[PDB]
Amino acid sequence: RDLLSKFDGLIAERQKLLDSGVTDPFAIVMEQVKSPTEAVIRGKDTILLGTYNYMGMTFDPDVIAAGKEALEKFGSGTNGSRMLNGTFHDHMEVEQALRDFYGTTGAIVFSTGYMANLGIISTLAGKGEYVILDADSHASIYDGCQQGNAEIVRFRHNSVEDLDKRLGRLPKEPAKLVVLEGVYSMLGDIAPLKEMVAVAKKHGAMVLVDEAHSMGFFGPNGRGVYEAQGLEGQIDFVVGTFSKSVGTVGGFVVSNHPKFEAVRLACRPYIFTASLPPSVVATATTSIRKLMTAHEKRERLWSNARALHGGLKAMGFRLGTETCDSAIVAVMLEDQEQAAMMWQALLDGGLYVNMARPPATPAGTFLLRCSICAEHTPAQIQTVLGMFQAAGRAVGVI
Amino acid sequence: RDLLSKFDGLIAERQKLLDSGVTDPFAIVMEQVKSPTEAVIRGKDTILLGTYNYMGMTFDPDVIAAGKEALEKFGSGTNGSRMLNGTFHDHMEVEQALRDFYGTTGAIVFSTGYMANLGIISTLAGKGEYVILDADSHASIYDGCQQGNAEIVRFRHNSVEDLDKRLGRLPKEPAKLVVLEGVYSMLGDIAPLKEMVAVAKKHGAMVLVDEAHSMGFFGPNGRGVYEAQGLEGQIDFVVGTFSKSVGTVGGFVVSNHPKFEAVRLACRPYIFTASLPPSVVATATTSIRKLMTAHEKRERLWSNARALHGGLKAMGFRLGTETCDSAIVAVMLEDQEQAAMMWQALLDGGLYVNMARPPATPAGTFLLRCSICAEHTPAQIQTVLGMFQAAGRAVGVI
Ligand SMILES: Cc1ncc(COP(=O)(O)O)c(CN[C@@H](CO)C(=O)O)c1O
Ligand SMILES: Cc1ncc(COP(=O)(O)O)c(CN[C@@H](CO)C(=O)O)c1O
Repeated sequence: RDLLSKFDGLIAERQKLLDSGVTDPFAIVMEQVKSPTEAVIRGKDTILLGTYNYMGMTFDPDVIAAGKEALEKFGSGTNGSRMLNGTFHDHMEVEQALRDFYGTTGAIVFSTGYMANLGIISTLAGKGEYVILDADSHASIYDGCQQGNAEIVRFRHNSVEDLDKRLGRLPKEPAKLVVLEGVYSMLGDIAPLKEMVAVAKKHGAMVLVDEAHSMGFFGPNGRGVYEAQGLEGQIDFVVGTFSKSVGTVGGFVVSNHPKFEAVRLACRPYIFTASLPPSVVATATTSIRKLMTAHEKRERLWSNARALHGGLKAMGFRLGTETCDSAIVAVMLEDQEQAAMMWQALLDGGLYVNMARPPATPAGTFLLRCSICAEHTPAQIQTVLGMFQAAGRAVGVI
Repeated sequence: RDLLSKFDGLIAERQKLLDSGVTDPFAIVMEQVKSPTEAVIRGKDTILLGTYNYMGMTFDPDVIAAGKEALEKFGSGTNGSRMLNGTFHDHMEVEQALRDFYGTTGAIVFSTGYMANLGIISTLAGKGEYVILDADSHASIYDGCQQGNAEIVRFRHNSVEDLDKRLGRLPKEPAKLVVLEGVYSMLGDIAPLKEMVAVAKKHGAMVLVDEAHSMGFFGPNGRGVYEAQGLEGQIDFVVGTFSKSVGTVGGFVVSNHPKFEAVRLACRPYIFTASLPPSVVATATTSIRKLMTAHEKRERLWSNARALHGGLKAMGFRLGTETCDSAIVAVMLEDQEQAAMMWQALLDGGLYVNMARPPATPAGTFLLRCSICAEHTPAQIQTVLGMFQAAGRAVGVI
């Protein structure tokens, strides 16, 4: 045995999945991507319904032009830390775009969303302090807790009551960070932020909200679930990513706290990595600024989401949410075999959705996840519904 | 007090540095970048000698063309995990380029170099296993140790003897990972890998070598210090980055271990982050493949390094290394004031080098770090030497 012997179980599990005759759902290659909604997968034209490209920004002509210009003018990379040689014109641009987007004085960009959560959580809360998080928080939030030296307190999934009880049992004096998400990505349901934030404040805690799955399409300014629920000016830190609505890679944290900039002085995942390529921060800047006034896209996205959610529910699918509360629609299935057969029938028929990842999914839960795009046409949505009807009936789900 | 009160000391320290009248060395903005060797900083044309762009690939015409084409054909981002919707044509291309570059069957690309170290170390070595690392290892290697649940064993900087003693005191049965770097980035000196690897193997340990600061210009195939020292076929895992010789963002690990691919099934920093934008992996692919035969660049780089190292030593500067052993030249100074005055005089005279970062530098050590580029001309190197002579004499360093 050696260091890789520990993976023998996972290897056997993947082979067991493949023994069923399905395409490996975790090795899909997009050979060509024609648009935000169309790709070629396994030599077949396929509608994309599992890409989390909520506002279709990845093919926006202004976004693409900004990226090409940045490559030409500034080259392919910075090769350095933001603290040394890695801050170019476009890095200053992208941080100001975020300040303008969120109405904050502070904005710190990280090289990935994962690293923003890893770094902000492990840097803000130290030894003798507390991080209080939802039991089903994103992996990056859990990894930030592991990276730090704080006391970690999980509360039962989606319970305002359990947050309140768990917070209330902690000592009063030490500083505390409550970490919440606006939209939770497994089922696409929304957090009761208004109520949870009131509880956090009662107990003197600071609040961090991850708005990765809401940017550009929740709240009057598209700032997130917290804005939609009336919490403008009440959230200490908002963490987000460039890899959803914005359409590239990178992470960020925004805040009005007067000492917020000091995070750059301490945060290891900010300091000890190369800054993003000029093209990446240029595309992000342009996308973020367009997202401030992308009203037609926002309306199309929600229209499409309501149509898909309403249609699948009407057909008899069991969904992760009773009402259409985000741009994620989760279809719940009875076993791994049913999920596999459904996913394959959809793929073979020309539709890509996500199969739940075993590392992300609790045992005994089986689903497919759909993500709506502002650039889906009403026609594509009806085509998708017809494909779900055909596959669902053929597999015996409905 | 709140969660940011812990930064009050760091804030005061930065202000103390600024009280000296220097430009903030940790807030430099590259307003324009004309080439790998020239920028506009504070409205002034400046020679770049602190960018770690060893092979000048960031402005290579093939590299830039590949990036622009990828933006046009595939859009600005993938918006998803490699395990789901994030594997495009160009991700498969970049992993094959690495296999060809290193002569390995295995290659896993991560969204940053930092995340490659974080993930590979925390995933390979589990509870009851050991990670044995040099005391002065890169922050990302230390952070990977923190992220995992292994026993961490540091050995005294640059000691084959201490590695041997520390390893020998551990129980024989548990699996062990020895982590080394080829070139250490603080002083630009080289590790005695041949001897350290023989020690690791005597004790039955697996070896990971970080070749971030050697790719493309050490060894017959440019694979790194390990190749230069005759260790081809003896290193279990090689970790690297795209942010130095390659010229963009991203991380990687390569290996011939038959179970290596299984890392994709387990590694949280691989799974739970968006894959790199098409343009980024296209630029990396093109750069990596060009680096396989970039002999003129490699010769220019080493010629320039020897000229700079030899010239600064000749003038009376105290350097971090007695002989020119890498493309990093560290100039050692007596105190923070001397380092500050030197750095400012160089900047005002039209040269950018790095001031040592306080988070990276041990107390009582003060240096400036120069990084050579294959695209520096002999003329620029002599200009740089003249600037060091003028600044060094004016400040009293020489
Ligand atoms: C030996 C070594 N290994 C790994 C990394 C991380 O690579 P990344 O910067 O591409 O994430 C670095 C980064 N080094 C630079 C950032 O690019 C730094 O300021 O620390 C490194 O020096
Ligand atoms: C709520 C939340 N917060 C943070 C992140 C990390 O952002 P990044 O993917 O841009 O690093 C994700 C990533 N989510 C995707 C990868 O992009 C995943 O497969 O998990 C997220 O869902």
